[PDB]
Amino acid sequence: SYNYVVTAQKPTAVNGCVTGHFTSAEDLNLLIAKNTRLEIYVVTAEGLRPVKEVGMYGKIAVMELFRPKGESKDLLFILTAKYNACILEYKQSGESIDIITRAHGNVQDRIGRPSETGIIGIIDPECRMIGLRLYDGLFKVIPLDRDNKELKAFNIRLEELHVIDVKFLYGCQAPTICFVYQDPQGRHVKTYEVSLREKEFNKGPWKQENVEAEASMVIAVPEPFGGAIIIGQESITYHNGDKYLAIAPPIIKQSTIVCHNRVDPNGSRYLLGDMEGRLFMLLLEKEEQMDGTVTLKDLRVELLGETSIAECLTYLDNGVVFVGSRLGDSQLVKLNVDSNESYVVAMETFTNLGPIVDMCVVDLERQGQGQLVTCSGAFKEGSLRIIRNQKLHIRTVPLYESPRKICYQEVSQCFGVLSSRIEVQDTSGGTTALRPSASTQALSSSVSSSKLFFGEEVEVHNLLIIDQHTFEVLHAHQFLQNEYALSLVSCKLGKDPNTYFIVGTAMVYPEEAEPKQGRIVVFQYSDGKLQTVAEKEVKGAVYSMVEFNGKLLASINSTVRLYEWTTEKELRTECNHYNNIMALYLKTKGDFILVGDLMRSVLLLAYKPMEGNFEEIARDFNPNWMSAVEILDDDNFLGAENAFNLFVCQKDSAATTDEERQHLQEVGLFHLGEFVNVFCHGSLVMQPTQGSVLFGTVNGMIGLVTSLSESWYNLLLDMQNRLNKVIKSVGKIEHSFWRSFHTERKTEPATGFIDGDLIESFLDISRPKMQEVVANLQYEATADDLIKVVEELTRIH
Amino acid sequence: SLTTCEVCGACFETRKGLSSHARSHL
Amino acid sequence: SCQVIPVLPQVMMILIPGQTLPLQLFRTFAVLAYSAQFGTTAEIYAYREEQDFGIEIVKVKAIGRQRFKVLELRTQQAKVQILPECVLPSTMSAVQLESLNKCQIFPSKPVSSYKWWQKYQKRKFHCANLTSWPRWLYSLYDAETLMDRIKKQLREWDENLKDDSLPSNPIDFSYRVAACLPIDDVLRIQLLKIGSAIQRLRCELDIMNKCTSLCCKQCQETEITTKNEIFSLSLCGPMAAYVNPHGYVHETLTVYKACNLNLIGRPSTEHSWFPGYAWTVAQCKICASHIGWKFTATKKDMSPQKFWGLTRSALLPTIPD
Ligand SMILES: CCN1CCCC[C@@H]1[C@@H](C)Oc1ccc2c(c1)CN([C@H]1CCC(=O)NC1=O)C2=O
Ligand SMILES: [Zn+2]
Ligand SMILES: [Zn+2]
Repeated sequence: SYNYVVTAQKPTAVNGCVTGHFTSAEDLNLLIAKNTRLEIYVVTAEGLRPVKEVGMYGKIAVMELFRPKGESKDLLFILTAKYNACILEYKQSGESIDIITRAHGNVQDRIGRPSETGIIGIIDPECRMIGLRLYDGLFKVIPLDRDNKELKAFNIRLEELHVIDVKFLYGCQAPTICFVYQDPQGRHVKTYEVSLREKEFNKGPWKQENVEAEASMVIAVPEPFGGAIIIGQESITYHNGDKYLAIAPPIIKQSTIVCHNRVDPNGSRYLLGDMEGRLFMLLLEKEEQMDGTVTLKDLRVELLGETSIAECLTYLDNGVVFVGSRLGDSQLVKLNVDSNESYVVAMETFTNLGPIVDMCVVDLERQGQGQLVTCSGAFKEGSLRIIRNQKLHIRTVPLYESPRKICYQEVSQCFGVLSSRIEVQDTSGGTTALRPSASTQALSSSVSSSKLFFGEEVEVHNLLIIDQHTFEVLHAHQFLQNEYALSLVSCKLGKDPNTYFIVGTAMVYPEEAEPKQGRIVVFQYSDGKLQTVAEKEVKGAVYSMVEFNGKLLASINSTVRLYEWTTEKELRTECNHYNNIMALYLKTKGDFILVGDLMRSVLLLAYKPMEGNFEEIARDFNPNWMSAVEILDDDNFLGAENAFNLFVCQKDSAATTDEERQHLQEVGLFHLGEFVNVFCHGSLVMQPTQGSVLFGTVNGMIGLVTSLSESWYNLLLDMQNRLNKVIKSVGKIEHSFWRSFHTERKTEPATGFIDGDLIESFLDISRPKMQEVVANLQYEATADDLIKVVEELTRIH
Repeated sequence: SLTTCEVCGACFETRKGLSSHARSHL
Repeated sequence: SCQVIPVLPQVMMILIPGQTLPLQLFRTFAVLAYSAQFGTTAEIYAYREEQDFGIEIVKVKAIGRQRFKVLELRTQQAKVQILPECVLPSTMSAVQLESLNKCQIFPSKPVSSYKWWQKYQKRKFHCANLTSWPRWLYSLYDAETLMDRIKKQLREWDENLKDDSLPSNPIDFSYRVAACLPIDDVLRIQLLKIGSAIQRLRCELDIMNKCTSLCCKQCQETEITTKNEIFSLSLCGPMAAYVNPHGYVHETLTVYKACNLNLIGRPSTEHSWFPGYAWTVAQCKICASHIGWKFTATKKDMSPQKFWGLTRSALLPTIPD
């Protein structure tokens, strides 16, 4: 069909942060990369002052500020995931604020294997070139000798193929890169002198070797010291010619360091953070000589405290540090000199909906509006977010453990949430907890006793009963050892009137790759106590469960089973359907069943009640990673696939021969730019366009998909083409290229979709421009016609 | 004798006994 | 692009890409798979001349190259478009965190270990908590993991090295396993139609984990042997292509114990494929279809004393109920 996608909530996860002088030479700015959004702040003695927030037609993969020789203020370089590079500049002409594009280009090469270590963008400290590591064995060099508006570049052959991290070195005669590469002999450190005239690499200043087997970070030490700091798994080494220092503090071996940032401009203090959310201070002791040569004396590491698991880290000024996080809330932390007992004291926290791994729409106030409850965060950042509309109101319920799945039960006036807590194998013999989480502070705990069947961390799965008003952990039922709860549904089955909490689990042992045994446990929670009302043991993993017309439709590995609810309150195997694919995604509408595995194998089944079994209708098998699926109507199916794409396939209309009706022809292709995890039929308003489907992403972005008539689609499509002419692209990136279906092998234009974000931006353009996009546009038409239809398109979120 | 099957090498002592085996190959 | 390629006018077996195959005799051609809409490009190259003084026997051989889907035939010539190899990126590359991008290359394994794959899973599929699926589910779609799982079962059949013997490229590893499994003609055709190597590896593992029983293709239900009895006596694996005195090719799977068979005649040693073993034709006890031969050791020191060699074309893998 024809669909319309609009961003209801901007991506909230921070993936990049830099400090510089972007707005003016006298301002200390803090730039934040939020996937497609770029936020500009100015650091004040009080905190952060918002300046400008722009939206790019790309996924910001690189973001670095730099000051070329002869520039009044800093310049910004951004490289998108689609290899759109651009150089930007802040312009404030009176009261108008505009981000202009100085240079722009697509630094993509048709040949080349994208390195497993991702895109790396480094700039020479003396601002001579922009080094890019996009593909293995190739080092793109964009010279910055001014007037390079098209961003012309040239590649240099890299003898080393597996490059972990690369940065430019300070205080050198010629541009010098420092990188860590992996070979059969292990991980090493090497340096190359870049010569832009000969367009080749030259022998670097120092060539050491055998660094830590898990060395993963290179830090360029400023001019006073020079050289590079190589942060590994358990050792921090300093390399600068013949001056080799290596400290292995036991405080850091406990976790892996994942972010670093320079504090003072001379590189004396460093701020490193690990996966567990701890903040460190790398103090490199110095020693000056009689001729003034400052030589590094020692390397110190001091644990400052605990932040909200840092993705990026940046020091602002006067103790204040911005902690950008993808897993949890970003925050501002003050670094006090005295221990409070933790030198880290919070200042201001910013909500982060991402990652959203499951959600549900509930109209608690019975007003048809609807509150969105989402499983957000992970590990100690696990939380429950309630989003209700007009602005967005967000309730943050911290769980301190990973929430996985969620569903709602109205009769019990509470939510059921599948979650997981990480305990550590203590020496006595059990599993001690890491921190008190939701599964540990419940009002009443219980364990499973079905009995139907040394130091490493192990997952502990619990079913949570969370009140719909106070969000209190009323119950916390712990599942069996080595049992992984995968499915959770709440419904009434058969003729029974009671509403049950049904959980599908899998018995996963590290030695057995494919699970051959699982459980479908039926619970009842209402009477204030959680007791088990019979369970059905299956021979595989229960990936998905749904309520199928009074019965229970489950997915056991490669089998879609239909269970009945007998008078004795037990599940009875009615009929089965065995597939060649693993039944991961299970969605139903009426008597139709939508099946899907992780590889975009779209299967369609229908329950034939006259016989009692299902029959396959159509299928569409195209190898590609698939993250979510949803039924639009009886002959249209939505899905999210690699890379950051949305797609719609339909049941063929010209069904004359049995070979055409057995195929789901793909009709919709769209590059969303986000990774959808959950699809939810619902709405956040209290209601033209048919259908309303919400989805949650890894970056926290929540969007909406709605269907359109062919007449309405062609109308908005022509308007979408004309809005592109009048709306400025931040990096001069073409919208159709940004929304073009992007995969590693194929690249196709966007079809069957309309970008609601672009359509809604029509109301923000000047009146003359409105009369320009309506020139020769008819369902002629006036500007006042479109202003009344786009305003209605805003009345859906 | 040369009344053996060329496909598997089964030795039959009659001309007819081998023609019956020839059917078991197709 | 497409190609104008000739057709092999006398081909019976379907050739897998990367499979060498002697042929029954009565520079790139097409070998169709008649059920009839698919095929594979084979390369007849052999000018082989073995040297036994005065007699230089000339053996002919073909090797599979590319897959294709037939468009139309014209007598024999065939215009056909080559089916591409669908190579997919890592499952976590979509959701890989930029901070974890640097810590994505893993040091190598001390080849002998079983606990190494535990840390391999924690690292490679760490960002699975950002998605709605567990760590172990993504391992079921990891080509490198699938290859080791297949290699584990193949080492139980053949007692040969684990190094360069098996290719590391998954698209080559998948095609290699397809030409080694003792599977019937329709299963080989079904694997050729598969585009993704990950799907091919997943199904080859499914065939090994489900289709344990091997039965007569003619009479369907008649268990001849199981996967447990499979072993390798010929240094070139448990199933190697042999040619009889008259030029018939037999992909003979060697098993320890086979059942439900009838022996025709007395043991003979003429042209025995396994030196020191007396072959005797074996037939199905229900439909009398030729399933293979029984080899008995002439001397008493040989080990094993008795074993069976079943031709691949006469077998049908089935899933026990
Ligand atoms: C050269 C003498 N010859 C030719 C003229 C007719 C009489 C005579 C017959 C007996 O010849 C044969 C015809 C077919 C087969 C075999 C010999 C042996 N054999 C397989 C058996 C298993 C094995 O281990 N190796 C094999 O080769 C056959 O399929
Ligand atoms: Zn015969
Ligand atoms: Zn038989």
